[PDB]
Amino acid sequence: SLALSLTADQMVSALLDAEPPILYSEYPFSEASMMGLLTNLADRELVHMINWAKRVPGFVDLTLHDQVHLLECAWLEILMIGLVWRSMEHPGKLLFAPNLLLDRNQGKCVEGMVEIFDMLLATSSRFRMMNLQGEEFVCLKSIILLNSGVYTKDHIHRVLDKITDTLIHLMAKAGLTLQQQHQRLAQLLLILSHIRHMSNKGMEHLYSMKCKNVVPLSDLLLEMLDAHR
Amino acid sequence: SLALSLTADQMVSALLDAEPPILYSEYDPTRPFSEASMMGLLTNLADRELVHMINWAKRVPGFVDLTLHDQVHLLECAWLEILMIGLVWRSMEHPGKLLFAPNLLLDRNQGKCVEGMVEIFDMLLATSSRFRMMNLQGEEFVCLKSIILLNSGVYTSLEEKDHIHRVLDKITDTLIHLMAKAGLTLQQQHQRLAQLLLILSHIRHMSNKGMEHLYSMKCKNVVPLSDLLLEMLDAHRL
Amino acid sequence: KILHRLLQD
Amino acid sequence: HKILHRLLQD
Repeated sequence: SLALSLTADQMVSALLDAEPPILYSEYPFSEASMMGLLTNLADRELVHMINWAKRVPGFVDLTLHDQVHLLECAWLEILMIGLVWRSMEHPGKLLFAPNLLLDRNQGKCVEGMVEIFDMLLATSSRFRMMNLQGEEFVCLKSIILLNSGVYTKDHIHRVLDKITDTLIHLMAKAGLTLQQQHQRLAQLLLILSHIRHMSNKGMEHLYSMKCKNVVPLSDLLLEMLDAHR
Repeated sequence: SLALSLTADQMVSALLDAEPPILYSEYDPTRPFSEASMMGLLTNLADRELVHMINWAKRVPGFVDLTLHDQVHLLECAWLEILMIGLVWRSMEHPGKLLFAPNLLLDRNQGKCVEGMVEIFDMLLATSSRFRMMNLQGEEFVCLKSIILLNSGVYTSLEEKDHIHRVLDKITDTLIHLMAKAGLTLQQQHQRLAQLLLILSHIRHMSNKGMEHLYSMKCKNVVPLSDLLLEMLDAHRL
Repeated sequence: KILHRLLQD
Repeated sequence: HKILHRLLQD
């Protein structure tokens, strides 16, 4: 596999270059219209995520079915960590799109969304107080893609070790002590447990919106949702 | 605060000394299985383990320094995770089977006796095989279990989350100290540490799914669930 | 609250 | 049948 022969700097450059673009939403808010804007946004982001996944080193080396499984398990996690990343410099708000920035009061427009909203805000505030770097973020997002669907595999684990090497290589590059390196490595990966929790809460919420038949869901978004039931 | 002054060996010693016992189920190998009876055996076991987990949590370094409402919250969010990592730990040397109790060893075909179980069962088996391939140590296990208690609810005026993050850092220092003590190189230490904490992401996933299954069993009102188990389950529905 | 009670002991 | 199959081959 070509990914294992990459250096740490080559790994950072490969992940930064594959970053998907930031998309816009359609140019006050009900529950049905706010849900439509977000599912429309998520549907267009999924097309770019799949092409981002192809460019994560080591992901092409898996079979087609293994790629489908890793994306099916992790797509909402990847959307969520992308949302909390670009919401960092907006404390107390969620930057879904540059023309779609929401606060907690907007979360109460749709039921059952208050809890997930506050969880996303908390994760974003956590990243802000940790001064998460873009090089660290792209490593964390790739880890989610390869890890979340790994049980549910030896090559994936070798690539996961390679990304851990890259995370440590970035922290020692920023001057952190040996002790600060593994402490920061632990803090970052413990966030991934909560991103998983938020994704599972968000998946149940999307299912109820499918069952309430309130908003039109795309066939692709429905197939990703269907893979979790 | 004594927790932030503990050395790595003192941290390991306190966590090992606080371990709860391994309880037995009420399983009778001559009574025939009904999906409701197997559920009753597993929920009876989980209920009795919860009493020991509460007193084990009191003996985790730093946990007492939190307010009573913070302790309640952390246990409410993490109890099934801690039960699960304890299950897969004692099932390590039993490949393809789950040791719920020393007298309750289930394999795959007996999990399908209860509906929706197969997927949770398989993920528990995969987590146990992963621990067995990594040769997870008891000192690493007790560190991981304490991390789940302190971390699983640290998000969902009182900046006591700051004190929790200090205790979590001490446990990370303890994990690294163990791996260096085992001869691992510096690169091997960071990798194994990452490998261990990534498992916790899947234990959260298993707990989220296992909570949905438990709640469905409550609504079907076929298996007696203890009042403590209801309130712990009620804490995730809300 | 049972958990609160047992924790309080 | 899986749209995700198509997008991973395009």
